[PDB]
Amino acid sequence: SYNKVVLVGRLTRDPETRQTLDGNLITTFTLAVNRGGDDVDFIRIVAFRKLAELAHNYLQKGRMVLVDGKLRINKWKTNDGQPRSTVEIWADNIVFVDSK
Amino acid sequence: SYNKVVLVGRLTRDPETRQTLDGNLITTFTLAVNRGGDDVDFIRIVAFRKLAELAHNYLQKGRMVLVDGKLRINKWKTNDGQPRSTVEIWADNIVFVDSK
Amino acid sequence: SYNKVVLVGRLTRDPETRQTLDGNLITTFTLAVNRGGDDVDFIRIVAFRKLAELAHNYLQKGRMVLVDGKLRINKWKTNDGQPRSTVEIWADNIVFVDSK
Amino acid sequence: SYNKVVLVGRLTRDPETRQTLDGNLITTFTLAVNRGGDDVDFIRIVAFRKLAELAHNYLQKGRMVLVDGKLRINKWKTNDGQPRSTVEIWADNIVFVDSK
Repeated sequence: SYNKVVLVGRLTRDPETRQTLDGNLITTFTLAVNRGGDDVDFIRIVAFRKLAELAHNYLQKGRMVLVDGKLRINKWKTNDGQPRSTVEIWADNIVFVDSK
Repeated sequence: SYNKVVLVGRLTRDPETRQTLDGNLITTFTLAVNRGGDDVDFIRIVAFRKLAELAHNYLQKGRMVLVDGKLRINKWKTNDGQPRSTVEIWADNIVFVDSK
Repeated sequence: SYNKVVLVGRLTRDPETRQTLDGNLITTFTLAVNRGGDDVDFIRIVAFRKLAELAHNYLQKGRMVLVDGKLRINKWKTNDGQPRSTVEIWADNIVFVDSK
Repeated sequence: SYNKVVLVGRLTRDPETRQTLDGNLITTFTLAVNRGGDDVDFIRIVAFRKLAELAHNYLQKGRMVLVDGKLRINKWKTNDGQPRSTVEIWADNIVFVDSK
């Protein structure tokens, strides 16, 4: 199989960084990706290990950035059995495209 | 902004083709994309116009195929207000990789 | 087959736009793409029709830009028969990533 | 900067594997990538370390394969000063798309 996603958009918020209790670092943030048009997809990005550290250190709300990684579909069933699932890019790389 | 997805996986089912009542053709199907490992993401693909016709004509359950397109997050609120959303690739191209 | 290239780098020069004598517009320019490190690949980009008009109108030396397109290997033999060939990306899209 | 290439085509020959005298493994091979049409680009692929071992072990002339990596422009001047350069994809991944 093969799975590759490339995105350029703006962070909607500061990245949120936590250490899940196994001792690994996770950073998430959300990219506003216009369809250009007024329509927008807001896509959750997830960074791990060193790439999480980087995102924490250098990304802020409003920053334009390139992310490549893989599409991951996070599935779960409710108590009642109704299916819910979340979409995430697991970042392989984060590239700055402006200066600040 | 920029939005590009490349996938290779197998159709889990025959593609479903309907003409939404505006007179446009839509074909959907679902790609099993392993993470290779036993874990798998099942990703809905959506084709439109000529690419819908192609998918209808030449794709069948189990076929390996490459799709490129764009990640689209289909959002909606329930009667009760609880947020639900669906993930879809709007295909730009479909490429055969085997013979059959 | 499948052929897709994504690049982000800076124009080394203003784009050069000519109408080849068949009545089609061609714009070329060269992207400095670091390997980041001090090493750099300088890659010729070629735009056609409306995308040539765009490149002409909005790109200038030093501008950061994203290009996707296809790798094309332009081959030729000299008078003496020695093989020469050139590499080019035929752009499908050009995306601004900064403001100016 | 950012540099990503995705290709699907057939090997024109068996891969050639040598250990350059520094103790690293290099495998090369050439992908026939149609433009589909009768026109074709033949693109040199270069694999290193474990990915070189893989290419050696599992790729053969005529095999369909997906490669992602980065465009590298290998430059050199002749004794006489005339510029020559070669194009290569440095593979990040090699993915089988058929069974054999």
